[PDB]
Amino acid sequence: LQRTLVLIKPDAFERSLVAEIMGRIEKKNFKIVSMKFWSKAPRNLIEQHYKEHSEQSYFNDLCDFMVSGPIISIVYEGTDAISKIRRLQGNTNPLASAPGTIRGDLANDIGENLIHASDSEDSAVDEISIWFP
Amino acid sequence: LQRTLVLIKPDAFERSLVAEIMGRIEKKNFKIVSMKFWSKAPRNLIEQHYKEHSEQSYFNDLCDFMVSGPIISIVYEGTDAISKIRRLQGNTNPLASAPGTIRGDLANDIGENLIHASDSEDSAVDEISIWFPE
Amino acid sequence: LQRTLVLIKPDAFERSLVAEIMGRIEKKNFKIVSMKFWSKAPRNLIEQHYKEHSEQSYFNDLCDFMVSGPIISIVYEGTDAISKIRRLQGNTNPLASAPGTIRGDLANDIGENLIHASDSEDSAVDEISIWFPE
Amino acid sequence: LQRTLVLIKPDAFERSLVAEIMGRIEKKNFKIVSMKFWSKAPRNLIEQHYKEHSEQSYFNDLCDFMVSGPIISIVYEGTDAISKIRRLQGNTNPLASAPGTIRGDLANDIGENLIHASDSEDSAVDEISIWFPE
Amino acid sequence: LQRTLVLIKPDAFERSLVAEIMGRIEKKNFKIVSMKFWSKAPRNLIEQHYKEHSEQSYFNDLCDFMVSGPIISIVYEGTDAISKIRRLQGNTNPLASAPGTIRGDLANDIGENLIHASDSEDSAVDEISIWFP
Amino acid sequence: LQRTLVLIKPDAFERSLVAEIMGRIEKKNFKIVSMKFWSKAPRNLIEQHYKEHSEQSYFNDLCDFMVSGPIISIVYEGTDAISKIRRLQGNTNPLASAPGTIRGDLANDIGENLIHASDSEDSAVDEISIWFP
Ligand SMILES: Nc1nc2c(ncn2[C@H]2C[C@H](O)[C@@H](COP(=O)(O)OP(=O)(O)O)O2)c(=O)[nH]1
Ligand SMILES: Nc1nc2c(ncn2[C@H]2C[C@H](O)[C@@H](COP(=O)(O)OP(=O)(O)O)O2)c(=O)[nH]1
Ligand SMILES: Nc1nc2c(ncn2[C@H]2C[C@H](O)[C@@H](COP(=O)(O)OP(=O)(O)O)O2)c(=O)[nH]1
Ligand SMILES: Nc1nc2c(ncn2[C@H]2C[C@H](O)[C@@H](COP(=O)(O)OP(=O)(O)O)O2)c(=O)[nH]1
Ligand SMILES: Nc1nc2c(ncn2[C@H]2C[C@H](O)[C@@H](COP(=O)(O)OP(=O)(O)O)O2)c(=O)[nH]1
Ligand SMILES: Nc1nc2c(ncn2[C@H]2C[C@H](O)[C@@H](COP(=O)(O)OP(=O)(O)O)O2)c(=O)[nH]1
Ligand SMILES: [Mg+2]
Ligand SMILES: [Mg+2]
Ligand SMILES: [Mg+2]
Ligand SMILES: [Mg+2]
Ligand SMILES: [Mg+2]
Ligand SMILES: [Mg+2]
Repeated sequence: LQRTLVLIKPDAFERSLVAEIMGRIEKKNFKIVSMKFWSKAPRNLIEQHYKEHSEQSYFNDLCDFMVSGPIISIVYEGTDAISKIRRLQGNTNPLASAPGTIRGDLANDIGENLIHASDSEDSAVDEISIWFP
Repeated sequence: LQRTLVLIKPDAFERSLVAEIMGRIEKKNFKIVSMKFWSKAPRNLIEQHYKEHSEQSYFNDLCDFMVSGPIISIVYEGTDAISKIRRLQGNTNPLASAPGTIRGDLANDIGENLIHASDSEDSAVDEISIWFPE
Repeated sequence: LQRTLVLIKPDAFERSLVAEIMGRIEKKNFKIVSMKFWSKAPRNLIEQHYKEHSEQSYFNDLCDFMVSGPIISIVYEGTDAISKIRRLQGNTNPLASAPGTIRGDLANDIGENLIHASDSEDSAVDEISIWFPE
Repeated sequence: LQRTLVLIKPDAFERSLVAEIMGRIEKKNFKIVSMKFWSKAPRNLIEQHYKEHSEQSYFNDLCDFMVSGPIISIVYEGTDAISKIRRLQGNTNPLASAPGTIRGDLANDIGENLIHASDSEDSAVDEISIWFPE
Repeated sequence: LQRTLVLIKPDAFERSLVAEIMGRIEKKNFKIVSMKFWSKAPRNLIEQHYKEHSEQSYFNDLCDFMVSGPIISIVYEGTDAISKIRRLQGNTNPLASAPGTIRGDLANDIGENLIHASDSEDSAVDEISIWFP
Repeated sequence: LQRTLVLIKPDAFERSLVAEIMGRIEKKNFKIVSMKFWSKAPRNLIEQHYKEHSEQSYFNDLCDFMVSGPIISIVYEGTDAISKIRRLQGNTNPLASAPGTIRGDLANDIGENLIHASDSEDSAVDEISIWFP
């Protein structure tokens, strides 16, 4: 049993895909244990969330996008939730994400990619602490 | 432009219908203004929400059901959102709710009926204040 | 609590709509009590099922259609299942069946109308005995 | 057997609902006879299509909206296709369109209402001649 | 042209996924040629069905689960039905089943995995004989 | 940004899958820039479209199938549309097409395979010129 942190990104709101994305996770039998709606996430939480990318060329654009609309932060619980939801999510690169995955079916950009999911036990604990202190 | 209060009820969680219900409202182009997840809503909140039903025979059973699992409280915004979301919701009674509505397609019980939606401007203001006192 | 008899008709098989129809009933929380698949139902069974239509002009065409492909006979159980599944089914006439109903969304003919559902407690008992004599 | 003229309106493209709408008609077993994609329909065509509305206050806004993005014009064929597709379409007014209909499920505005469908045999002939003069 | 034996497992009934599963197979153009509903399958048919697993640690739990609710046994027919429906089914292990497969999208447990499908020509003939003697 | 040529094949019309197929592409955020409905495509356009296959054993059957019902020709536009829509399409061979792809989920024959999509920049330009001269 694990908990993982998911963000529904602003593009999902723009494209009316919030329920589509949450529903794929729900259908896999993962349970919501915490959830918050952000009309606009604070810049600082975004920058901490993506702190590992702070020196990357895309950092400012990434942060700007992430505050360009609402987000939902969700903690999901289930056996091996971290790796399983990562598999549902699909590759960051739209040249690679597989049909059947969230990004494979729905995302068409490396940045506007609909969903964040924690990538490891340690990052899940960190991200949960950021969004649900 | 109106705001209405929606509750996703514990049966929606039990039956894995949360996204199905939220998706129906989303597809109609209503926007989420506020949203809160409750692992278990306090009974007092439920009693306030349903204060008008306090003398009904089902009142205690209703409150028990509403604290039996999680709830999501959502404020939706849109033109005439109150009446429109009520029409999407469907009638309380499973003998009446129309196919095409949330309850008509998905609910089979008068109590376990998946979704609350404010029924008037007055009650919306009241219910939003209960679930989102801030 | 009631039991009703449903037939998935040969047009549902031809149009690959079997799961679509069954899924609508499943999503409403009705439970399967008995189910039988018929590669081709015996004409006598069809004539008994529709005995009340024996003097109608369409009777032979109706029987021909019903043996033209497979049928699934299902007994569903639930509170007020008979009237509820009738409302999900929709009116026989394509000029009347409502969007949101099975026939309203999917059927375009008065005869090739995808689904049978018992219309009363009396007929349910009768039809269940025809399809599930055991 | 009838033919009716359907327009998929620019809001359907903006909201990525083209296939959703076309799919509802397809699932009802109507057949496409002719179809044209317009990156932007000429304003004159729109004015002719809606000539009966020329004195209405919304006429210019309606024409502006109709040229604001792509349109697909489709001729559908089927028994009583005109009235049937009108029932699937749903009422113009978001306070009235029924859950289960295209507009009832998906449209939230009196103007941005996703779909046109001919309302009579006379208007179908007229509209088909506008969009498919050949 | 082949026939294969599918079981819709009790978890599909519990989670109201019977039509979802049958529909994926139907949409692939496979045809039902036989079908039976079991309110509760006889223990002995289950034990014969899974006879190869009789000495495995999970055997008793597997059999208990399989009689814990209804099942549907279905014979499907189509060109290369056996391998094709196996591909639709997805890996037994939820760490491996691919998004887009039945188990990949819907199952979250190695045991409660929604669907059985014959794995070979010989096992299909055997399983069909068990469920449709 | 690229344009690619898609054909919705006659089997999609027969099986009422036109919107299902177009919808998968629409949900991936590709935009229609040209589209024509053919009640019956001219034999010569089909033979030119598939000119590379003219000496293959299946050529006549392929062409006969392609004129056996309506088709829709569509030009889709988007970043890397050619490879992305090819990935959505899935392998020609039903023993290989992956669940989650159009063919993987819906097609059950090597010939009756629902959809054509250009396989390269050069073939896209050629096919667009055939269907939209
Ligand atoms: N424009 C651009 N954005 C990028 C690139 N790599 C990552 N990003 C953005 C989008 C990602 O969702 C986010 C975090 O990157 P990540 O942890 O490697 O990706 P992921 O866990 O969201 O799949 O940063 C990139 O190469 N280009
Ligand atoms: N068991 C039972 N419960 C009832 C009955 N009427 C109402 N309830 C419960 C379920 C309703 O969702 C809740 C509030 O009643 P309401 O305001 O008349 O209905 P609604 O706005 O949820 O459609 O009380 C009733 O007659 N029997
Ligand atoms: N061609 C034709 N067939 C008809 C007509 N009325 C009924 N039928 C056929 C189709 C019906 O499913 C079947 C039984 O008629 P019913 O009991 O009045 O309708 P229903 O309970 O299936 O809605 O007989 C009719 O008017 N014309
Ligand atoms: N803003 C506005 N637009 C309107 C109103 N009534 C009609 N329209 C626009 C939207 C309609 O799709 C179009 C044609 O009107 P119609 O023939 O009465 O409606 P309909 O056949 O599209 O349902 O004109 C109206 O009252 N207000
Ligand atoms: N708990 C548990 N159950 C298992 C394990 N391996 C197999 N099973 C159960 C679930 C399988 O559906 C069933 C038959 O095993 P199988 O033939 O290797 O799997 P499959 O053909 O259902 O994918 O036995 C296992 O390793 N642990
Ligand atoms: N019967 C048969 N038909 C074939 C075979 N290979 C190709 N075809 C037909 C179906 C294909 O959609 C069409 C073009 O072949 P292709 O370019 O290798 O396939 P694809 O780009 O449609 O996946 O020719 C084949 O091996 N057998
Ligand atoms: Mg990451
Ligand atoms: Mg109320
Ligand atoms: Mg009747
Ligand atoms: Mg009109
Ligand atoms: Mg096996
Ligand atoms: Mg090719």
